[PDB]
Amino acid sequence: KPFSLPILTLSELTNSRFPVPIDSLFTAQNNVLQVQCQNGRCTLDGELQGTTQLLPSGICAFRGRVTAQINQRDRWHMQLQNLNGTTYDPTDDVPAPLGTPDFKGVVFGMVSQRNVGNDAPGSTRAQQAWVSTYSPQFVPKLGSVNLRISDNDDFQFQPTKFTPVGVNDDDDGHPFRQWELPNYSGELTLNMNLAPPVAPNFPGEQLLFFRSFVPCSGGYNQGIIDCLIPQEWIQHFYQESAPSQSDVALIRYVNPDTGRTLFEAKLHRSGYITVAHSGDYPLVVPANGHFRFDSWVNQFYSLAPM
Amino acid sequence: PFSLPILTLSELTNSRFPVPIDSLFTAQNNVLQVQCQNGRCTLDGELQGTTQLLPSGICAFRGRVTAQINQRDRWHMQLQNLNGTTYDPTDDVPAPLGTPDFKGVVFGMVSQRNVGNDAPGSTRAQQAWVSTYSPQFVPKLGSVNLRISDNDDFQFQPTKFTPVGVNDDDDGHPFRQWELPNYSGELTLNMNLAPPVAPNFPGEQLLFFRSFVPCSGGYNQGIIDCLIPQEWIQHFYQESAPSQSDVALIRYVNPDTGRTLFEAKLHRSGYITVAHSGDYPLVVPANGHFRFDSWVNQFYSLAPM
Repeated sequence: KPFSLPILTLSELTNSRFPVPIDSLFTAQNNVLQVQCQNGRCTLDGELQGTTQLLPSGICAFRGRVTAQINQRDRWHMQLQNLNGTTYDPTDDVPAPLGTPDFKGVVFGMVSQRNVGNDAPGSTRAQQAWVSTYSPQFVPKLGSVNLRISDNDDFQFQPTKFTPVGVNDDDDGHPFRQWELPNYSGELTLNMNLAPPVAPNFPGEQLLFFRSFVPCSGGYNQGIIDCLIPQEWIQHFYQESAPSQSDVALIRYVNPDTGRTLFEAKLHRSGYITVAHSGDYPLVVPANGHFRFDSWVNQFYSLAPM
Repeated sequence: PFSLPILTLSELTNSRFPVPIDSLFTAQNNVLQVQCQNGRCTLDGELQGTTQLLPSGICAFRGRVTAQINQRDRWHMQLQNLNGTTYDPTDDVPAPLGTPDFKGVVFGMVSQRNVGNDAPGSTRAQQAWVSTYSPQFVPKLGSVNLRISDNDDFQFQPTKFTPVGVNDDDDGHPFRQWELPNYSGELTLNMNLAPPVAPNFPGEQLLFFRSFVPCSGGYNQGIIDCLIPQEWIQHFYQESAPSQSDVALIRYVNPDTGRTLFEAKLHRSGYITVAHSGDYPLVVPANGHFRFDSWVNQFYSLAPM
């Protein structure tokens, strides 16, 4: 079963860590700080890892029921279900329900409700809401998160969905940090079942990211969210489940009109890309360009500089 | 060879609104025409109507807010293509790709990020609504007007609309999923439309992939039905497998037990028919999915569903 990539331009790709299109490619200087995102994690033979699930509309979304309120800024207690509406099992071998945000910050969007049972069944409402992943009530692994909402008088103990729109720094200092994992079980607890950290370990190699500039709700944050591989690749590997023949798939970024290769990169078995380059660099590439699978190589392959 | 992706209903996205599929539904043939413009794709991978590839593009807008008017639909948004490129109104499409294909109100959020001289990089976001009944809803001409919640915190800057749900308007403009809006002005016909779809065989009805999308008040069920899910569209676009006949016979299978539950006709132009009479929400096991069986033709006689 031969390995392959979907043929898609950057504007035809979705960020696997936030539900927006990809804007550009970026390679980052290797620093001390570790890359360990939990969404957008998938092996080349199609094993989803961390909190990764298949739907763009599941990324940083929540589903469940609002069951209580507390006298705290994170006021409304949302008891979570899996995004498909099935019962969430906290003893499952995942860091958190699939789709949970994998960064520290505030996700802003909207909550919507639709009543079931005895109390005005079928009645609906929606409003602006925020989820702080710094909150001591952000404990999705245990089965709940607390919401901040704009109108505390129009919100009921009913089935609720959170739809994400963007991110921001909190307004009491706590900054948006895309590479800092939240505490999925709250303060004084350690995360479990994590997709492993990723780093280049070949001299002169750096990670290559698919970058999006997501919306923000005030101030000057650039909204940068970088993912290892786009959601469409994850979807493709899941379908194909092609066995991986070595630790590294050599891939070429090609211009399909002119037919030429623009640069090459290493796509590692565990689902991330490295290139031979030194320094932060937003890539300058033609809009019609896309990656294509060349061959199976190994860790020691020496990339042409990019 | 032609094929379908292997995905359960909870692993599929509605091609007409960016939410998961909840269920399958077959509808009684009525007089009203089914002619949706999102979620349109041939089996050999030709996207039609206002269809584009990204779930996050469905019912989204991108552009620049350039003026306001003393009307309920106050803020004039000049549209770009969803990738940020310049929208060309003379292109052979009904409207910019991703434009909503129903009459009603789409609610969600607008967000801005300044460029140029005036506080570049400054951002803001809030609740907003797009009425597709509005006389200022003219996406084919290159603009729509937005209703927003805070008229004092909104600038003439690059803007994105992110949809969350739908609703009936007030004052007698209901949410009608099968009524196309006027993509240009009142009194102008829509152009370059994906064609109407209907069963042509006696005893056959359309089969839909159904979602119950969020609503922002009242009792509307939020029903949005699509012909084929977004993942199938994405798959046909990739494969571009030449279609060998007008109809692909597909079987809904339970992969655990291995048995076929029913069969259906997947037509070349990208819609499904089944042999059934009456509105019926299907009750099928959660692990079920369609699989391609063979190329047949229009005259194939389906086993009753």
